[PDB]
Amino acid sequence: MIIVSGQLLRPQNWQIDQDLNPLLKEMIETPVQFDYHSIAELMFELKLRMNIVAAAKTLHKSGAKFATFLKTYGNTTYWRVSPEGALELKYRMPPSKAIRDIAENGPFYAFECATAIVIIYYLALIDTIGEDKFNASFDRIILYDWHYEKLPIYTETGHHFFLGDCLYFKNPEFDPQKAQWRGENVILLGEDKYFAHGLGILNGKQIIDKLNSFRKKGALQSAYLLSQATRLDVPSLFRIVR
Amino acid sequence: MIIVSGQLLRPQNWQIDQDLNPLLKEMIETPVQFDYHSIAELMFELKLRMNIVAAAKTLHKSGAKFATFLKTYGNTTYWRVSPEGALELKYRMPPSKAIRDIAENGPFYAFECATAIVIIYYLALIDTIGEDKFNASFDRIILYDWHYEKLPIYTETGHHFFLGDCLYFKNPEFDPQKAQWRGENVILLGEDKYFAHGLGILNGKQIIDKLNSFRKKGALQSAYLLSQATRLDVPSLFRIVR
Ligand SMILES: [Zn+2]
Repeated sequence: MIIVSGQLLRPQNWQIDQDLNPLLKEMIETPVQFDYHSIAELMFELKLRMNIVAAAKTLHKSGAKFATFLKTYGNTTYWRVSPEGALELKYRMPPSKAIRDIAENGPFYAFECATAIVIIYYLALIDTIGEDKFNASFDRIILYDWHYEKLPIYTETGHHFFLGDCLYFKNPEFDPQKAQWRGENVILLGEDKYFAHGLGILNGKQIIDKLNSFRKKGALQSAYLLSQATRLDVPSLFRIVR
Repeated sequence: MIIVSGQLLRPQNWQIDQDLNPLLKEMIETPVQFDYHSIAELMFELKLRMNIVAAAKTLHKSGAKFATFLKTYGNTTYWRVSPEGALELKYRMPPSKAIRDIAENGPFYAFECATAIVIIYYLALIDTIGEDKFNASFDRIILYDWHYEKLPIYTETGHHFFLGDCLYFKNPEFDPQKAQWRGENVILLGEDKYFAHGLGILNGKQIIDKLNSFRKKGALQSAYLLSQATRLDVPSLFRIVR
């Protein structure tokens, strides 16, 4: 359910990009309320969301590898690794160029799943607003777990998902001796289609089977898709960027 | 105006902390709309907002000082300082205790205004959800500018402000040779009463006059209060407690 200013946007035709139509159909037909001050905001969400999907695929194909925090590394041209495994942007290096380098020189990098989701958000935003505005607004950067610089991010409870969402497969009786499998952060790329850093581009059955192979002795509870989604707040981004 | 699950809340008696009565009345009487899924959720916001105020006051009195990023330092028991000026929680230090140390050992710290706001949000959260939930959720921490570990923070346009809001006095024609005076991030403690890391607890005139003293030659644009507020997203957070 899309609302602009105050008008319910019914199927009212538009000269917009094809790869945006599937998402827009979802957003119009769902009972979920999407409120925007203007059409420009709506279009920003559509492009931003599909750029999240495209960025996930870019990262997937980059050659960037999975590593635990203590085994994290990155291109020293742009990033310093802290003792704890944080990727610190080096003094006065331009954020856009440093973050794009993850996509362009993937083999020089390895990091965790959460850090990968944040990288993806930044790449998508860069694709959406351009290097200059990104660099003006998100001017200091450390990539580490769920750290983000200024991004307005929220998590809501419920069953309705949209392209570009960040979802989570939980593994409740995971093997305590292998905490790396307590669950999996993913980008929703398409229907039953997910990017999961370290696993690849997979469907839900595959992700669930994988987690279930790393449970404790006697575990009966299967891994499952949590009913929640993690999302960028588009109206707030308009304040933060333009 | 407060609405829970679809029902307006007018004066209805309640057995709640007196400290919360003012803010609640203010939130019922305002034309802005606060929506919740439960009474618990509303109570969480009241406590969180009042703990933001208390946390600002605590940082004010702690002895922690203002410093630039390149001059930022912290208690090396818990924090390392990156070359760029990020305070990084050391490997396996308990997050709640390390963050609380900023209040209990203030003279061992100095950091800038955005970092100060984020610290205040963590301190307030610890007081609102408790150490166990905090450490479970916010298990890795780097304090640096507007970096957040998982915090759901948004900025909205408007001119109705409430206790605990984070506001911004902009100095549009700041002296370029004194870039720290581009503006001041503040927490609203009461009517025309603000905490400003580095200035203390000031009224709006005092902040503006101070900013105005650091402008370019002949500037005719006064520093002024922006019509926006930065806020923690309660339903995103409240997920943690229930
Ligand atoms: Zn050390």
